[PDB]
Amino acid sequence: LTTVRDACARTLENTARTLHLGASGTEFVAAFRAMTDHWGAARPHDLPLSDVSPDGSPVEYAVDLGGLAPALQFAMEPLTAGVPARDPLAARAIMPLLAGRYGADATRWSALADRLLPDDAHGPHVSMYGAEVRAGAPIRFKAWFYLNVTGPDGAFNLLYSALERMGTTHLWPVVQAHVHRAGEDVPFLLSLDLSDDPAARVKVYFRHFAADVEEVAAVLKAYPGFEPGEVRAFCKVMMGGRRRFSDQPAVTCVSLLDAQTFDRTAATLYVPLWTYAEHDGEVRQRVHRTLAAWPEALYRYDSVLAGIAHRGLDAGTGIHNYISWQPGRTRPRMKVYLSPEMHDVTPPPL
Repeated sequence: LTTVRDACARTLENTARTLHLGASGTEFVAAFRAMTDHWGAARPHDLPLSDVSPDGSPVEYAVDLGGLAPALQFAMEPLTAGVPARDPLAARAIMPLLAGRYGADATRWSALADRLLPDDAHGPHVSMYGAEVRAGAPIRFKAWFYLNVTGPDGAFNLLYSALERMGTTHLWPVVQAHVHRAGEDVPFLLSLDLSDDPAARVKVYFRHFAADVEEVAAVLKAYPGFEPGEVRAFCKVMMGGRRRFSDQPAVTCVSLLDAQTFDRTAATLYVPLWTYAEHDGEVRQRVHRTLAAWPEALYRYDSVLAGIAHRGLDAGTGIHNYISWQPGRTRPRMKVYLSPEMHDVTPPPL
């Protein structure tokens, strides 16, 4: 009888406690509640299926795999029981809430929302929001917009128009340079850090459809730190030795300003995990291989996973959604993105 908003808040709270986030964790859970209060008393079966997780869960949890002071993050979808996910009302309410209660910056959001959050979106989803926190640091909020709201062939037009509205068309060459597999490398999400602070970024997510690992390693080789050998190795290990993204595509995220400057790293590679393995136990084995040099990162990973999984890992896939890879100062930064399997049900035998 537990509601979605309470179930997710409890999972987030337990994960925060596992990561020893302290007071920062408590305030983070309160921000999650602020953002998901509007889900009402809905149970899982009352909400529309969400785009946040491939299994339709309306929340996804992500944790840093390495480093002291791990970050914890969530993404969610504004949703209302009985209302299609593409309806923009819930998403339009999140920004004034974050601006008013947390001092989030709405100026870039407001410049984009009229066109990217329209009343009659073409695609099935129109908005996600998220937050992240580390112990002792302020919570950072973000929004994702869909580049398909005017149909499939409008993503580049919509993206260029968004940069124009934000006064950053000087960033467009970053997008063009990331354009290798024309037609196959496609921007499909735009994210905004909802801060004014100097670190806030606009990011573009690209899909690499029908690519093998070497080709993906070429798109990324242009970004500092993306050593093709290390990138290929990460993909091959996390895909169980597969050399090509057969069905589910590779995804990259490009921080436009950081790709144009020098001091910050500007791209992130996302490897999908639920279709290239027999079950989440095999995915876990690949993470342990990948993190073998850091037994503490693995203990942390296992602790977070155990608090989010509620069935045996070997039963199938659906808990691990993605693992991401970014170059770091001394070591790569990896994150794991996990689903609560909100909608799964197991009836008794007939």
